[PDB]
Amino acid sequence: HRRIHFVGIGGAGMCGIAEVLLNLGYEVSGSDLKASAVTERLEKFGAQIFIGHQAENADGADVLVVSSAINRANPEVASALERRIPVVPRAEMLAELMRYRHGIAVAGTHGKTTTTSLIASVFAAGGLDPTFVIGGRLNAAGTNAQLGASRYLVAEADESDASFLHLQPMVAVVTNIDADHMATYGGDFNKLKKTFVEFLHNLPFYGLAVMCVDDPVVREILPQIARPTVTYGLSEDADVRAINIRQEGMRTWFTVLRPEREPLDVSVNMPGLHNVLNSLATIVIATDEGISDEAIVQGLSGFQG
Amino acid sequence: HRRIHFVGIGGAGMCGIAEVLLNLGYEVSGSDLKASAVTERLEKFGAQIFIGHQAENADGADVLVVSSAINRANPEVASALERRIPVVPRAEMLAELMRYRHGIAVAGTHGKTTTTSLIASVFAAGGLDPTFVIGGRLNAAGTNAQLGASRYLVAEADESDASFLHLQPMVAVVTNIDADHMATYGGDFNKLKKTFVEFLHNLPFYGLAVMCVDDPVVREILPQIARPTVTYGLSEDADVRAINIRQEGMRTWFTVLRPEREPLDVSVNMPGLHNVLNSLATIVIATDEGISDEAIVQGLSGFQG
Ligand SMILES: Cc1sc2nc(CSc3ncccc3C(=O)O)nc(N)c2c1C
Ligand SMILES: Cc1sc2nc(CSc3ncccc3C(=O)O)nc(N)c2c1C
Ligand SMILES: Cc1sc2nc(CSc3ncccc3C(=O)O)nc(N)c2c1C
Ligand SMILES: Cc1sc2nc(CSc3ncccc3C(=O)O)nc(N)c2c1C
Ligand SMILES: [Cl-]
Ligand SMILES: [Cl-]
Repeated sequence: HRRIHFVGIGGAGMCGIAEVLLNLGYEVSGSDLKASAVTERLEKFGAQIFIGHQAENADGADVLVVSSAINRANPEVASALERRIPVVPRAEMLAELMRYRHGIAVAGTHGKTTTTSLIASVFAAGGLDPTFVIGGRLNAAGTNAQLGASRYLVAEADESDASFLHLQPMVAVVTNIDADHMATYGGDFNKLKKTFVEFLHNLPFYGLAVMCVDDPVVREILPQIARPTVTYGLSEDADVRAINIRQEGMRTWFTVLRPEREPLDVSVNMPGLHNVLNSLATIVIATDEGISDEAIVQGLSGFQG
Repeated sequence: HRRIHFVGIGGAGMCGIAEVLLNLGYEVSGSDLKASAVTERLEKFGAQIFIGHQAENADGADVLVVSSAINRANPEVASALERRIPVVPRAEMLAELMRYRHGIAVAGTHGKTTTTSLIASVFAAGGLDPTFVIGGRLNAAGTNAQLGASRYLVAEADESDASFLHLQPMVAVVTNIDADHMATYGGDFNKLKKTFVEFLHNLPFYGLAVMCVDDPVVREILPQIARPTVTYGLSEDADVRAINIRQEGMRTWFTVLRPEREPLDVSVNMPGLHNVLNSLATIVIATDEGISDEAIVQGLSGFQG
């Protein structure tokens, strides 16, 4: 049994992580400069809150989590370093949460956010109230529970993030592989691709890689993935395809083909083939997890944007 | 629920992996060219054994495991590739086993084997009958159970192995970091060191890094490990130290100092300060796991070599 201490626990990227760790049964302390509604919610849920930073606050902690809005001069951080308490950046603790849950990592250079929201919206329609991560922030749409209560944790996987390769998902999506973040990889696009292969191999052999074969780069690395995979796209050779794409208003309709299933007519309130692809990835994941066709349709058509 | 198929299941590096997966509840099939006692033991334990390689054997498998003693021309492998069944090398399935167990990964360029044996010998003295991996082979000293029955899985972590960075231990040792395998890292010793840092960061924040600070390279990367660590060595600043090293026969005696513990007198039937260091790493791990001083002494003094 361990105690995590958050430096700046009221920060908006930190509060959610604290509430999940409370939900997992850890002792959670935290320091902030201003008491707020957030720090009182955390206290109502079991967290020990301190106001103002002073080295005593870090006493007893087995780990420190520090935002990027903290200085090494901060007394608690300095005390932790002197006592050899490990100090972990906000983003790494966030990625670790996936080890305690059925993690669905949504990777890809673009469309991570929309695909994560669509997944959460479908799972919610199937009664699963999943916790999901968008832009470093934990949410659970209309949850009446603590963050993390669901079995399911759906998260953006950013290839530019230091923790990209420390995610431990059960399921991983790759929407596409662009060159926006070659900088993170010494400016070499081929090293960027090798990183997506390494990421998909953090999947266990019972896991699932959901791959957009409409991206030539994804199709290129596909033979390297020694994990169960399901492909999607408009490509006639994808496992899960969209056909008869049509419009009635700002609502896109299409028909999804799935192996050993009857064609399903869906609609999403979003334009452009890239959001059809984001729907297809969601349909692939929701179908693997066993969610009904009715919840898939309701989840997709309800999402606003 | 999944079925794993082993190509060459009688192979000595493969049989142990098959028996662990049986113990974890998976369906396990396997093909070999000769029936042997090994293949009958696997069948007694639940495995479907086929003799001679033919594509039908791979039917129904959700994954294939293939040794290095197989050809891509092998019909089962070829059938799996055509049907898109993932094909996994023996060494990767072996590293995955650690995800199902309380994994203790023994890394370091030298002394992995002796330290793994010492750990297993101490845990056995404490009644834990651990499964352990030496040279790619699963053992459980005098077990009366299937491989994998123990909660504990103790394994060598070879920095030259492709799966080094896909181990998911609860505890990791690093005995030392030499330059024997720079070849694996493009011949750059500094890239070799960065790999040990990345490896230790596959530890969860509740895990433990057991680090030999008598190696200057280990001491160099220590400030980079944002995980709980315990250090060992003769260095006067190590957490767990050996002192009053003495001899009576081919048996080395010494006294172990531990934080907030009384000094413990141990002995090991092995010469040289490097096997004192291997004992210290074992004592660190056995002390973390809560094993009694009596089992530690009995485990260490009983080990032969
Ligand atoms: C700002 C935006 S929106 C957007 N949407 C797409 C969609 S690509 C695509 N769509 C559908 C089917 C196949 C493919 C493919 O060729 O793989 N691509 C982009 N590059 C962008 C950018 C730069
Ligand atoms: C197969 C597919 S789908 C797809 N969708 C996008 C979307 S890009 C984008 N979207 C939304 C907002 C901004 C941007 C941007 O570019 O700033 N990009 C791609 N490269 C692909 C590929 C290869
Ligand atoms: C064939 C062998 S046996 C052996 N044993 C040691 C031991 S090193 C050592 N021992 C004790 C305390 C500190 C240290 C240290 O200086 O970290 N080092 C080696 N290089 C070898 C080789 C090449
Ligand atoms: C702190 C320590 S302990 C230690 N122990 C060894 C052992 S090397 C070795 N052992 C056994 C058999 C062969 C060999 C070999 O070298 O072939 N090497 C080291 N570099 C260290 C360090 C830096
Ligand atoms: Cl640190
Ligand atoms: Cl493969």
